[PDB]
Amino acid sequence: MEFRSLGRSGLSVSEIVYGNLLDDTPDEVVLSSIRAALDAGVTTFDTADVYGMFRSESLLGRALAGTPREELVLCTKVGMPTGFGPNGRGLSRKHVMESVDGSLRRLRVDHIDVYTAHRYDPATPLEELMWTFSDLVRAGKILYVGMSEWPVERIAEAAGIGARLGVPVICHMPRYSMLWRAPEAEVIPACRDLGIGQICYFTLEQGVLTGKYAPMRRWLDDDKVLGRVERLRPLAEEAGLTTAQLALAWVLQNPGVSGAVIGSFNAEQVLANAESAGVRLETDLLVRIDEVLGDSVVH
Amino acid sequence: MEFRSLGRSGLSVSEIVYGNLLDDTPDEVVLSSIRAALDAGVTTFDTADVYGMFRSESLLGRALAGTPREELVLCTKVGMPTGFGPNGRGLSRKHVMESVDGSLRRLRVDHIDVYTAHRYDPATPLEELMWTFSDLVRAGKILYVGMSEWPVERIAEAAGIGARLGVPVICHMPRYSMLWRAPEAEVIPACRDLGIGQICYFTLEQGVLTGKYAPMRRWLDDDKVLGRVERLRPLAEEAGLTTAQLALAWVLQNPGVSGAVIGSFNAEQVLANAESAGVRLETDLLVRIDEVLGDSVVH
Amino acid sequence: MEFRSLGRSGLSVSEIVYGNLLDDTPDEVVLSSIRAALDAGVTTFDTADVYGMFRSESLLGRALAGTPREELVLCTKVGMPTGFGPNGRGLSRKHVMESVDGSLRRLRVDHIDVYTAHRYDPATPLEELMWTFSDLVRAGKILYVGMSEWPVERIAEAAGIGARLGVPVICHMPRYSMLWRAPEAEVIPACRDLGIGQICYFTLEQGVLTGKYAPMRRWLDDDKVLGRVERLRPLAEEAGLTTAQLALAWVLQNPGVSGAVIGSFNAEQVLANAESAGVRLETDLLVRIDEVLGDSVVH
Amino acid sequence: MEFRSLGRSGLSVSEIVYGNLLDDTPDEVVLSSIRAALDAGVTTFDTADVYGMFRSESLLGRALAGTPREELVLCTKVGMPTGFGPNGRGLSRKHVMESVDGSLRRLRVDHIDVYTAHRYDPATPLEELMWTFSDLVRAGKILYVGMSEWPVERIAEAAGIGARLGVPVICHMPRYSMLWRAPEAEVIPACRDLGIGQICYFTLEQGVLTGKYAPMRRWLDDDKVLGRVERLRPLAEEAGLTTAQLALAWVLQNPGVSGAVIGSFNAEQVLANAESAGVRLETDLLVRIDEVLGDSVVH
Ligand SMILES: NC(=O)c1ccc[n+]([C@@H]2O[C@H](COP(=O)([O-])OP(=O)(O)OC[C@H]3O[C@@H](n4cnc5c(N)ncnc54)[C@H](OP(=O)(O)O)[C@@H]3O)[C@@H](O)[C@H]2O)c1
Ligand SMILES: NC(=O)c1ccc[n+]([C@@H]2O[C@H](COP(=O)([O-])OP(=O)(O)OC[C@H]3O[C@@H](n4cnc5c(N)ncnc54)[C@H](OP(=O)(O)O)[C@@H]3O)[C@@H](O)[C@H]2O)c1
Ligand SMILES: NC(=O)c1ccc[n+]([C@@H]2O[C@H](COP(=O)([O-])OP(=O)(O)OC[C@H]3O[C@@H](n4cnc5c(N)ncnc54)[C@H](OP(=O)(O)O)[C@@H]3O)[C@@H](O)[C@H]2O)c1
Ligand SMILES: NC(=O)c1ccc[n+]([C@@H]2O[C@H](COP(=O)([O-])OP(=O)(O)OC[C@H]3O[C@@H](n4cnc5c(N)ncnc54)[C@H](OP(=O)(O)O)[C@@H]3O)[C@@H](O)[C@H]2O)c1
Repeated sequence: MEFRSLGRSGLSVSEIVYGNLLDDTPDEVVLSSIRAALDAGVTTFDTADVYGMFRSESLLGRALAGTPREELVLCTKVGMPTGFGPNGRGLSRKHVMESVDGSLRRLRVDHIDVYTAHRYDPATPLEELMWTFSDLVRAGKILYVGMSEWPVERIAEAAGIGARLGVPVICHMPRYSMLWRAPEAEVIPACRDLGIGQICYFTLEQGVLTGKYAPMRRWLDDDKVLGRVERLRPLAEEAGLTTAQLALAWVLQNPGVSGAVIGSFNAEQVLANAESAGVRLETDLLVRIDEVLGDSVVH
Repeated sequence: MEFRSLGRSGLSVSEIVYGNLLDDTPDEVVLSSIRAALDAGVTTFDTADVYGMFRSESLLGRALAGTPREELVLCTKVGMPTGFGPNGRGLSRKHVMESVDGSLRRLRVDHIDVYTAHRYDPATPLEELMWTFSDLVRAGKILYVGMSEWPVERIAEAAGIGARLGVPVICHMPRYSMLWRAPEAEVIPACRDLGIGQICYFTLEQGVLTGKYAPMRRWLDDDKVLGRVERLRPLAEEAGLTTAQLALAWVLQNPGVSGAVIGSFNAEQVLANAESAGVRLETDLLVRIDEVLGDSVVH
Repeated sequence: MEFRSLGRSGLSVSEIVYGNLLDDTPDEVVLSSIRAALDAGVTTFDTADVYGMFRSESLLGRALAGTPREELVLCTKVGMPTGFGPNGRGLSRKHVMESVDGSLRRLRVDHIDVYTAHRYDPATPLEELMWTFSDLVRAGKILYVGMSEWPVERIAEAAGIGARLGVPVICHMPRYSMLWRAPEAEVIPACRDLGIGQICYFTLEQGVLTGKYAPMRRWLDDDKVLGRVERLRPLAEEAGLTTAQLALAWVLQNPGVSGAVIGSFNAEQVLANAESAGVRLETDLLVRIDEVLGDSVVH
Repeated sequence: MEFRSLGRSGLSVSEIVYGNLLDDTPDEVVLSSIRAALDAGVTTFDTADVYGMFRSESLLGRALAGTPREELVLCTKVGMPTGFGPNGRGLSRKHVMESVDGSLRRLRVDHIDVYTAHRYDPATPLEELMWTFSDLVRAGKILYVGMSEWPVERIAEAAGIGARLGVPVICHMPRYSMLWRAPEAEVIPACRDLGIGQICYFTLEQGVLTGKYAPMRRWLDDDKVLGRVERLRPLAEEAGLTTAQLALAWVLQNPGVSGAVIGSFNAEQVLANAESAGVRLETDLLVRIDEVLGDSVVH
């Protein structure tokens, strides 16, 4: 496995991150997939309180039990509805304080490495949120703070308050892929200046960028993109890669990216996808990828 | 139930708040009244250490036992005499530190949502008080701070120190009703600028604004006000409301108000009064209320 | 009993403070003397780690066991040698951190009300000391900080750092009596500006100001002072006081004084001396005291 | 034993410090050597998490068990690899937070006196490191911070952040001896201005400065230096010292030095070497040492 700094911090994450979003997958298949990720040298695990409604955190806690704590980077989330009523969601001191001990118990740990504000909450002043994170860092319950689906101006505001209060703000989680490049415009450049690295989701666009679908619904209902993806296969085999490994390597060519999240409940896919870590793609190949995909790419 | 932001904060309170001030009401009637409040969708409960001398907090703790913590906003107080001698009252570091664990034990909770300085204490420097609140917020024993019966200049001073020390100052508890409008002059406008919402008491003026008394002693000894209140009954029925529901809706028309406190040991009154939540009153009706009440209104 | 503010703080102390410095006094006589102080309405108790080498703190803890915590102001000290070697004394983070839990255990309490730096330590930077006090205030182990036998410039420096770090600096303990008035020149005026009240020791000058000695060694070896003290007896009886009660009232006439410490292992003396609390002395009597004592007074 | 201030702090260290770096030395010989150090009046013990991989800390904890805590200054380290993967080393919040409880358990103590950043970590922002130390000082797990093998500009940066955050930065651990004087140029002068004292290692240059080797490999492969060391023997006996005692006294003549570390698993050497504490060397002898050693001295 290869490792990157998560923003300007002493924290190293694996370049491939395992995410266990949940649903009718048996527990036993979730557990053996996490085990496959460990066997592939994945250190860094992404989850959320809301995922399978607490089931995702509980299964990760069980699967990683026994792994020395220093070998794991545990990332989880707060912000999505996990209780009833208007205080059972969002980023208030109340919801965050009433969320963190549940996540620690289910993950079976003393501290969360990265704790991500899951969606910006316009009702919570960022002074309220960041002082709550300060209290949790002082208490040793979280080490580092992240954000997902935040306006760039709010990321900047949070990073500034964090620096003043000694709360490390080091992580942003965008949607990012060969097809979805919205974050290249403003998010990644801003994050890089602020000392924040990306941990990227939908990197395989839910299987569309594995080349598996011949002529999610957004691209599946388009035979043009599916045909253009099939034409990356020669480019991939040229580099001794699967289309999946090429799509994952492509994300990791961005120097603003710390890690690429993979989902999969197939042991063989996890091991194969993990081998994307460390792969340099030639300038020539990156120009030929943009040509093949053309106007199917979202900016 | 309808919900408002408590000042500029991520905290939502129910627009109707249940207060259990105590006395010879049997425990069983207190408990069934709190239960009626829960059944009406009341999330937000007001009490104090001093109320029935600890009995109010103990009965609320018992009645709310089993309710998921995230569904409740628990408000309690410190400042009134609860022990013997000059350190058994007021807002000193000593009295606050020696008060908070008693309130947590009696309420059966890890944290108080809103902890209200009950009456301004001229002997305690506000730097002493606010650093004590900072220590309790750091420790996770209180989330948010409120005040009751404070001069406006002291509210402003506390809000400023709070912002610097990361202590949310979000709540003020005035006397406010169709008849008592003293807080409209300075308190509510100042509080709104400072990001503080009102949780209002004596909203029914101890039953005078239910229309129940035909021709507390302040208005009961005046047949003029009692006659003028009886004349709100047609205005109320016009709107499909009881006089009680009209009085409660009237308070909630103020955008500086987060919640209106109801007291009642009658299940039917609690359920009926709770239905005031969310009711818009027409401009026409608000002009006709001021006409009927005329000079009985205190400004 | 009468009570004063301890400096600019919400803390009230009894005007008469019981000190239990120790030695061959049986435990049973120490315990019954503390009990006599409680019976006289004394709330405020002074001791030190070093006193009878931990025995003073242990006996006070035993005697006050069962008294509601809010009714007591416990004052103890750190700085004098209590262990072997150069880290077994002074005001270093190390010695203070290794001292406080011993004092809490022996006093049988969760927090010390007033914790006094016993003698200024030139080897400890005041930033080191005050940040250690900050950590103990945050932790809820001490409420308020005091000082004894400090240069005035160091009191000022400590008060400034305290205000910045949210550490209340409210108490100074000088030697002060009708005969010893050194603190009137600089200490009391400076302390009053800084919001610090005096808790005064040797107020009876070890029995010299009881009028008991007819014609400590400093004044005992002078028949002039002993004769002048005997001549305060008519002035005292004029005011319906013992010479002891007059000496204690005299200290309490200073508005910079919060409390006067009494030592005594005699129940009758404790009860009699406690009645000094609240006594106003006429301007006429204060001029006649200075005349009788004349040049025996130390300035 | 003689004692010095560790930088500008209230902490006193013994002028001779015992270091137990580990290997096939039986436990019983390590334990009896630490015991010999205690018998010689050594209070101050240096170790590291990494030393004999946790064995050094465990053996020190066992040997010092029963010694009153106030009589000991325990120094340990973090930064060297103690776990697998890139988060099992360095100075990140993660590695420091996951290291400190292990060191406390193995040393059998509530707090480490001096906790030394073992080698500067270019991947960890010093704001991240110093806020982690702040959290540990607030929590009472460490008292004072030190550094080893740091660039002088980073020492200065850390000392500045420490002063702002109330983290005492008082200790630097250089290689320093009669032969190795690199730290005289910049490190010691800078440290003295910043209020940091030296605790020095390789003071006997691994036995080369005992005079024991007649005509480590750096000097052992040079018969010139070994011959020049043998010629310090008359100078040493002139002063009633062994060559070992002269080498240790020489380091302690520097006023920027708080302590000199000795390693030895020989009880007789420990007791003899400890007697170097407090020895003044004449100006004449210090000029004759520089003459004998000449150009073998590294600046
Ligand atoms: N922060 C946020 O807002 C946020 C939101 C959503 C998700 N996330 C995180 O990001 C992750 C995204 O996971 P995702 O699965 O939705 O998106 P994805 O990683 O883009 O899609 C992975 C899917 O593609 C298919 N696939 C992968 N490798 C393959 C191979 N070698 N051969 C054939 N098929 C392959 C698999 O489905 P088949 O069963 O079809 O093979 C697999 O489940 C989540 O686990 C979660 O942790 C974060
Ligand atoms: N912060 C402060 O300084 C402060 C001070 C005081 C109180 N408070 C809080 O505010 C609350 C005020 O309670 P309160 O009862 O004194 O004042 P209130 O709410 O103005 O009066 C309520 C009373 O009016 C009567 N009533 C209500 N609805 C009725 C209906 N539909 N039909 C007939 N009668 C009805 C009931 O008494 P009957 O038995 O006559 O029906 C009831 O007890 C307290 O519980 C406390 O939590 C705060
Ligand atoms: N911060 C500091 O540096 C410091 C230093 C020293 C002490 N202190 C504190 O201050 C206190 C001073 O106590 P102290 O006893 O040394 O000084 P003191 O209070 O000036 O002397 C009291 C003594 O005078 C005698 N006495 C008192 N009332 C009497 C009466 N009505 N009739 C006859 N005799 C009477 C008693 O001794 P007989 O047995 O002769 O009657 C009694 O022990 C200590 O307990 C300690 O807590 C503080
Ligand atoms: N901060 C850092 O980076 C760092 C790095 C390394 C070490 N350190 C610390 O500093 C210490 C250095 O220890 P060290 O032993 O490597 O270096 P040292 O103290 O320069 O060497 C001591 C050695 O010299 C010999 N010796 C000492 N006194 C003697 C005498 N009177 N007669 C004969 N031989 C004598 C002994 O070995 P024989 O068996 O040959 O007699 C002894 O083991 C360590 O224990 C560690 O705690 C710190």
